[PDB]
Amino acid sequence: KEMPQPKTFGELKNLPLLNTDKPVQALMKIADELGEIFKFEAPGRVTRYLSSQRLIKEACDESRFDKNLSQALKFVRDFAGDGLATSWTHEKNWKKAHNILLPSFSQQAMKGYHAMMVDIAVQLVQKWERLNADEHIEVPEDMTRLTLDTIGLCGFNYRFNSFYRDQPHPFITSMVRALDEAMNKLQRAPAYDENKRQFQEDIKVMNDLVDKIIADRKSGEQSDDLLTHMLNGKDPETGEPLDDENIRYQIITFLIAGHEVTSGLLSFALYFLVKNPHVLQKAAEEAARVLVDPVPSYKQVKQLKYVGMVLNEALRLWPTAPAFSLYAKEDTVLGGEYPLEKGDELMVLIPQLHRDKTIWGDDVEEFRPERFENPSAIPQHAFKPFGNGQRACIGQQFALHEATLVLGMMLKHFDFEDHTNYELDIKETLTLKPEGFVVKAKSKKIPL
Amino acid sequence: KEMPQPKTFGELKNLPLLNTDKPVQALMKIADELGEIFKFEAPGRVTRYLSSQRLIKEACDESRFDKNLSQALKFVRDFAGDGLATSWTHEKNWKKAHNILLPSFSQQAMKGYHAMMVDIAVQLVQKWERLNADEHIEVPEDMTRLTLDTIGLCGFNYRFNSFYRDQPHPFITSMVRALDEAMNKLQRPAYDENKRQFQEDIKVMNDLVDKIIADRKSGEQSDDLLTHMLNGKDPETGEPLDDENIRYQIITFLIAGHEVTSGLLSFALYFLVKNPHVLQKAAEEAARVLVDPVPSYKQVKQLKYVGMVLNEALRLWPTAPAFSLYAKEDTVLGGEYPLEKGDELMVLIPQLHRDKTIWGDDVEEFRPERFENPSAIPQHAFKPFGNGQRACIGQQFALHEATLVLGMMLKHFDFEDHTNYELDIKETLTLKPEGFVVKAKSKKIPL
Ligand code: HEM
Ligand code: HEM
Ligand SMILES: *N[C@@H](Cc1ccccc1)C(=O)O
Ligand SMILES: *N[C@@H](Cc1ccccc1)C(=O)O
Ligand SMILES: *N[C@@H](Cc1ccccc1)C(=O)O
Ligand SMILES: *N[C@@H](Cc1ccccc1)C(=O)O
Repeated sequence: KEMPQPKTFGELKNLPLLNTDKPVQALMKIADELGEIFKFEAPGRVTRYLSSQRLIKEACDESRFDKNLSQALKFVRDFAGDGLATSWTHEKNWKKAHNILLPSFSQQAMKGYHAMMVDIAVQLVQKWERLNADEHIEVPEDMTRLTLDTIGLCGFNYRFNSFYRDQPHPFITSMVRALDEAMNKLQRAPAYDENKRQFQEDIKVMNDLVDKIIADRKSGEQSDDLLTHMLNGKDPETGEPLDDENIRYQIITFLIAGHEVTSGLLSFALYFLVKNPHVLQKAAEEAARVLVDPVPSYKQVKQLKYVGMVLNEALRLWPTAPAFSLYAKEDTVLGGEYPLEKGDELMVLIPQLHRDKTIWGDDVEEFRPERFENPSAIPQHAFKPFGNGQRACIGQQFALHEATLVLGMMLKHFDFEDHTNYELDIKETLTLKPEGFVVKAKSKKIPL
Repeated sequence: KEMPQPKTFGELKNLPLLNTDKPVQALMKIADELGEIFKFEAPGRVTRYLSSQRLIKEACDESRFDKNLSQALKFVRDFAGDGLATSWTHEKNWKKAHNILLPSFSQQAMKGYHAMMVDIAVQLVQKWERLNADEHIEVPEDMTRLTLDTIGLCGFNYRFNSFYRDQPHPFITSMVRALDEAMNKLQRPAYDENKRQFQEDIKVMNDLVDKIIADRKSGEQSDDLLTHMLNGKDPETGEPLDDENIRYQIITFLIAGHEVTSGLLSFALYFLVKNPHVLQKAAEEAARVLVDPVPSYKQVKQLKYVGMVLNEALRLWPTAPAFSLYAKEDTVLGGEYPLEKGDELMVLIPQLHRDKTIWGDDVEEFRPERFENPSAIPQHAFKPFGNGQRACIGQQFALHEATLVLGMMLKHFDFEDHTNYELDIKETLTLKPEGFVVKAKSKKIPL
């Protein structure tokens, strides 16, 4: 009944614990000492970090808990607005955009996005086959190039052409810097006057590009992208279409939730593959037996079951969206021993949930894709890499299909060597990525 | 591209080849002569028996192949009904019962069954320590007593009390006889008596099970499969299983439980006493882990090598020796065998597990160390529990029960193959080593 709490720092309480370049991993270490739940206190804020399936399965009860905007999401809201990810459930614009955007994110809608995904996937395979001998691949940098171009091509029919650059796009320079400042606000309290001047200067860069792209599209030209469905799609409930401001926030949202959070999955997947040669060969075998054409089809991607198992296990150990927030709708008791008042907040520490030994056994730290041989064997609310309930990831099928195609083509065309014996170092922005992860790719000389 | 086929018998085609008391072993011998695939033809039926991991990994593609009811499963359906094992994937009651029964068969649900499994496991250990000198154990008969009592106690809180009997329960008297008739119809006024007895055997099973369902509905609750089915509702449709289907699930769980699982223990003990080094390695682990008079659920999960012994025994002699599949659409198998929509396939599991390209040249050797790393095992090479969504739902149940009991057996007894048993596999719908007997000299470790 008495909830533990980590070390305090006087008037700042537990806030200095977040003053670190790896906060998610720090909360994971705190969870190992304190267990399934611990109270976290800051000046003006209190939250409870959940780590066990026993309690998270209760927090996922939508009749008792709703999505809360964490302090990180409130800072992203300053440029993501009332987009799908940074809006409240009770706000009119969430349910409106949710109803309009569900058909464009279905598994059957991935058939229309497949050709543009293959476009960017071919550019990645061609870059790696044009490398010289002893040259290495910067894995997270190249995965971000692919993911960002994929969502740009599939979402707005816009080509960032990341494979033609070493310096990033002027849009994401402002974006990644706005995400950095938003994360740096997490552990605060004239000195930061420059930060604020740069923050609004970075917000205007994102708004002007998207609003110009929206105004340019509105030629009347159609396409198979997210952009067309938002100009002509109407919410069945209210009958209304999204206004011009909201569509801008959705595009910014899809670009953030697109590029490196999805690429982190590919980077972690490739890392765990080259660290487990048995799994690598088994996944490479499936890529060769299934992808029999120079260009993979939509059906062939769906046949890569073991590649999806590899992607699901990489999401287990290192989910790139490492947590989400919930608040109590009413007075309730959590786990029969932790009474919660209305409005009290919860945190779902996803990497810890996926390390519940009572769910996955003693071998939680091993990269074993065979845990996902049969999805019905996994308990309820034990695997939550994409959120929960109606507030779950709407682009889950987008990210999984894109990652399955690219990983299958990567395993089909290249042998991969961990030439540096990479020591895992997880860089923490708002997401997780293996910093400095490099590999060598000996081509298999299979043409496209 | 041209598919081989064994010898034919005129208008009967290959059917007389099945007129034998060991058809699975006979089909295994045909695979050794004909290879990874051969056509099998009967009047009104044709199927293709797959034997290699190369082709079976394709047959396991659920987007291209679905579970088919083999001619044996069609005959079992006359009393197993639309239960989980004898229903088609498209029948509404399969997915309905599948959704309702998945949580009750989870690995976390084995914690609730553990105490009742230890109850029957202790009765087995006490019977064996109460034997007199020079008395031997009838291994498959005693393993069947344990597995039948386990599923009855864990599934319906009913005690068959098999260790208090010499003649089996009247329910399974009709059940084993109905399985005999169902298998003998496969290779068959002359049989008029069989049908009269067959309907008499079905009525005995239906009336008994329906009485237990009506008796439970006392209002009493429990941690058994029966309670999970009376109060559980399918999340998809919102509906609960009706009473006729619940009867079929209980009949299903009684068949698919005891004698398929008891074969695993009998084969496991056989392979243990034929390989004393493996026997000693597993007996050492049982002593190293089971430090309590009663094993806990946590301790069973730590019997890693015992599980390898159980997995290797399932490799050589899987007790559910095959399953059936049909092509959902026109497809090509292996790039050389074109199949039309609806064409049937057979997965000869004991042959699949003897693929030298997967397990090496020592396929016939009992090496439990093959399963040290499941990621080292190729895809769809080890299929003792079926495939995909139609896989064994009691997989958990059977492995935990067999690991607990086998661990207690190795901890409490030294085992001697006093007759130097010659393996003789009796074939009903499953496989078991007939006449396998051993001596168990107790270690005098109390409970
Ligand atoms: C590996 C890839 C991804 C992971 C692990 C992931 C994870 C998540 C998680 C955990 C949430 C819940 C956030 C919360 O509850 O506060 C979420 C929501 C969301 N994600 Fe993703 N995501 C991924 C890729 C994508 C992609 C490709 C898109 C493309 C548009 C996307 C767009 C969104 C949106 C719009 C939401 C908010 C949905 C709503 O609340 O209505 N994400 N994601
Ligand atoms: C050594 C023990 C066991 C083995 C080798 C085994 C094997 C199998 C196999 C191969 C199948 C697939 C049948 C097919 O595809 O046509 C299956 C299905 C099934 N088994 Fe088992 N089994 C065992 C124990 C059990 C136990 C203890 C139960 C307890 C209820 C059980 C219940 C079932 C059920 C209900 C199905 C049908 C599942 C479905 O299709 O939805 N089995 N089993
Ligand atoms: N996103 C999680 C973890 C986190 C804590 C502190 C800084 C960054 C990320 C949360 O907000 O609690
Ligand atoms: N990830 C958490 C971290 C945090 C906790 C408490 C105060 C500030 C930040 C979050 O999203 O807020
Ligand atoms: N269950 C297998 C093997 C078998 C063949 C003939 C009679 C009994 C069992 C199958 O049905 O093909
Ligand atoms: N076990 C098989 C045996 C069989 C195959 C082909 C024709 C007749 C019988 C089965 O259950 O069908």
